[PDB]
Amino acid sequence: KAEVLWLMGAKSKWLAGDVPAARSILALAFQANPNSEEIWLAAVKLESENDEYERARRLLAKARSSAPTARVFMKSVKLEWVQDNIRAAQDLCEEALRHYEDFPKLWMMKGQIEEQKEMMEKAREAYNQGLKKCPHSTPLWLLLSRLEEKIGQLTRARAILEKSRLKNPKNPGLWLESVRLEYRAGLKNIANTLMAKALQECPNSGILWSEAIFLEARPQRRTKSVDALKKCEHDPHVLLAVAKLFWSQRKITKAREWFHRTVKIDSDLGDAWAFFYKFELQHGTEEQQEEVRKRCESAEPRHGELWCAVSKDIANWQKKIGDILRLVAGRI
Amino acid sequence: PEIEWWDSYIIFGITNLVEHPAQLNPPGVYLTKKEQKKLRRQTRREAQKELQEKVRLGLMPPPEPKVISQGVHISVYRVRNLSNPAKKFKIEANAGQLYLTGVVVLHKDVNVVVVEGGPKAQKKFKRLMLHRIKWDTNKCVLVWEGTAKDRSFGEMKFKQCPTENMAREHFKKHGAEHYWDLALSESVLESTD
Amino acid sequence: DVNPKAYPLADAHLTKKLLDLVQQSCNYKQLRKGANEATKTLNRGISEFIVMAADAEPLEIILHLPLLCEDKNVPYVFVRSKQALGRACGVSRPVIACSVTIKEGSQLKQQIQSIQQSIERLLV
Amino acid sequence: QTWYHEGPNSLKVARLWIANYSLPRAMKRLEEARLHKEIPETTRTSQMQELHKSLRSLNNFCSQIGDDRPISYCHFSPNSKMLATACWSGLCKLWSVPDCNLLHTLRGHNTNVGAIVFHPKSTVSLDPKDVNLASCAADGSVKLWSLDSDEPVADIEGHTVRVARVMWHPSGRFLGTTCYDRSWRLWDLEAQEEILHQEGHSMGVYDIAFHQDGSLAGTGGLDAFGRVWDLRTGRCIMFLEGHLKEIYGINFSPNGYHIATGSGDNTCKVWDLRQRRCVYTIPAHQNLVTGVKFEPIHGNFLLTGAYDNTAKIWTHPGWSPLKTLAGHEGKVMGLDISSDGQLIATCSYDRTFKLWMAE
Repeated sequence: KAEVLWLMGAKSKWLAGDVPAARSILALAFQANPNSEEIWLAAVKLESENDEYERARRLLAKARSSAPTARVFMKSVKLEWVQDNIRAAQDLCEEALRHYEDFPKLWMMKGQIEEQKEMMEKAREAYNQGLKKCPHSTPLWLLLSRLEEKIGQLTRARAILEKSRLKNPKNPGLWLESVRLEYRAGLKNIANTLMAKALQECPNSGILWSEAIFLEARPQRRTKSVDALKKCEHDPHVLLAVAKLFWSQRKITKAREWFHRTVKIDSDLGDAWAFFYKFELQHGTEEQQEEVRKRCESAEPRHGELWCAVSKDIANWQKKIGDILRLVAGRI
Repeated sequence: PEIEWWDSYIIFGITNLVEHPAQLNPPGVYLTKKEQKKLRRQTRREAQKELQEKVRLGLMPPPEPKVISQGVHISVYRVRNLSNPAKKFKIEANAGQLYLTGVVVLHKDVNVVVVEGGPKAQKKFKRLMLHRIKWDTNKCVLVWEGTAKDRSFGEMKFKQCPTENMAREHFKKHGAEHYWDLALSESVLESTD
Repeated sequence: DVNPKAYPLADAHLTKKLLDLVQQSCNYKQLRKGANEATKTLNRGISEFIVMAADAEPLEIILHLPLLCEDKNVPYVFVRSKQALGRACGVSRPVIACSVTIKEGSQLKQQIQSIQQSIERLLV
Repeated sequence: QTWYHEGPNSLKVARLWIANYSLPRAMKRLEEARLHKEIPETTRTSQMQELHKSLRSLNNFCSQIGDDRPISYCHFSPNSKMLATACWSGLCKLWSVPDCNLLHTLRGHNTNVGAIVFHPKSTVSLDPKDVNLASCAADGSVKLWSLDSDEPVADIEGHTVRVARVMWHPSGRFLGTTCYDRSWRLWDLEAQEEILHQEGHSMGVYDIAFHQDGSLAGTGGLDAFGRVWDLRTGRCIMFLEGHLKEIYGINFSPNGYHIATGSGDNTCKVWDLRQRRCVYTIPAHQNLVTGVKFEPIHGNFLLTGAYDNTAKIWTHPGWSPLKTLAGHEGKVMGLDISSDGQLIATCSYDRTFKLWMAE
């Protein structure tokens, strides 16, 4: 009645090191297909982990033969854009768009490739259409706002962010984006006012409190950190902010303790691991760095504000965890 | 038309005079614990003294040993369907109990409720209508909330109207058709999306 | 008559409501007395609204509070007499500024919201 | 008790000037309206439908941080290429439209600024270094400004308490003012001295509006009662009532028929001057209506803004909910429509002003 047992067995086999056994099980399940399209996705992932990316392409062709949801078209466009001209990827994206409008990830990928190529106005149009049809997609709003700001015309970006906040409303991501949009300009007091409003209407938001802690002056940070701990305790973002604050004050032992707490609370956050690694290499022995590396490689994280900023750029998409961690740690 | 009554009036009544016409007017502290104690003490002491002096003068024997005016708040909601009898009874009972005048007009997909009274009653009724009643697409929204100089109906009355013109003319009879106009137009725009 | 700079000045009816609500807040342990403590509440973001007296002798000693309230998005009003505000606050001395703070699940929420809405209409 | 009082003869000569400036404009207006109203019906229906669709297709942009303090008023210059904004600080600013670039910030006010209004011929027939703008403050003070000074020019000292609003007479020779002495004054520019001090309101006056042809003047006070004075002879001709709370906005229509008022009871009243009767009452917003603005020369829709965080555009006549302009995070303190009718501006308590345009 469900492939939950099959998925559990596949995960257990992958955790046992047996490559041939898991590969044969996946191939047999895909051939018999006593499950959903997840068989094709597992085959593609294994082929990527198989001898070479040629196996991944073969698995993609096999899935296309099996014809899973339009996300297969997204994967095909991604593979084309990895190493090819924009023509094939654009054609695949257009075919998927004709097939389906939402998922919005198709519009996101289309716009990102459009920026990747010569001009940006078409990317703006793609984002506009995607937002007009989805329409409740925070990532699409963020992409459009960042595109508009990068060109210039800060006023239009502010208007777009205001409309996005109105439409939802009351989600911490758009509030944080607006605060950062005001901050990047020469307007710090306006950013503080927007921070006050966002914390008024989103009190228990970890990321908003994390931003607020460091939006303060040096002597006004301990009380803000205490307030953030009181409101949203056990939140990985606030614990990471506290660890960063302790590290910034040279209290390295407490910083290490709070980094340990942050990793033990949530292991699926990429930013915490990178910050811990940089703190360890700046303070501590080399076996500490290696131990951090091993703990991070034991559990693969995601959902990072800047960790997903590298794990999504098409240049290093297929790179693995250790190099991604080094890349993220080297950008601060 | 060819001339407005003011322009007709002028064409001469002009001279250096400034008018001042027809003036028309528009339409406690708490006690502290110490003070409380002091007041009680003084009162009881005075009572005891007066009773003692009453005894000393023979009037009593010696004691024996012990052995919307000035403005009415109006609110206007609209509901998708309101044909349920229990909810209609709830609305009517609460409106009458809170002394809320007004009317309910049922229609195809637009059932408009107009209530009038005081601020506290209005808040209680709004809380009842938006939070206490469980409508489940059958939704309830607040069309308008303001104030007027005086009341415009007498009491709740569940009028029934299947034709928009009938509802509009019924509302106009009192002089409050703008509520129906706004609710109806908002309903059309809601339906067009 | 009082001072042009105490712009959002309440009237007698709203003054009575405000003082009664301040007394209730004091009874419920949701009140802070003094300009310094009002400033602290505004900085900590735990203030519902701020009430100030319009008869402060220099009156520039509490004019930072309107700016702080605008920055932190909090309503504020001016009353006429600091003696009355101090009496409503629960002390015998005059009080020129007080703040009603936020308590989770308190029974004064509806009155506080009504007073906030009433205050926000005075800025015209 | 219509107790009169003889004033100066300068007032009489100014009244005659107003009369002979206004009468031909009125006759031209009636002739133009009569000529226009007798065109085929289908064309009018189609053009009005297209206008309604365009209004429905309105989008916001250039949301600009006007200052560090709330923005209290915004006005469009003639030719609709500059926007003058007042702030609760002592600063007034001029921005280029539609790029919204700051031009020669003005200084001189010490208290909260109220309204700032361009001269009727500021950017068409007036040299920049002449009187172009007029502004008033929370304390009794009114200052005139030019376009190349950043400092004021000859002021007016006839007021001792808060001045609510200032407006230019359509001719441009006279400037109106409303004070909290329960009165409103008329200041002559050529003579350069106050010529009329009208007192007819129970409490302080808030808003003033001038008829297009320069004949009448509408006044809305904090007593929920409005007046329609005749500048030719004073002698308030229409006392309009029906609001229970203070009136904060008043605006004549391009046609001499309609007046619109907004008050604290969350309603917008449309009165007909040719019937001396309130003709409609719109339940516009869920808070006090700060300002009501009829459309420019055509005058085919009404714009309202209230202390809720939205403005609204309604059909006229018919008064149907054409559009709602949301986005502001604070109270809408003022709004204006470009003289060409293709741009709308709204300031806010949120320290920003936004521009709405048909996409």
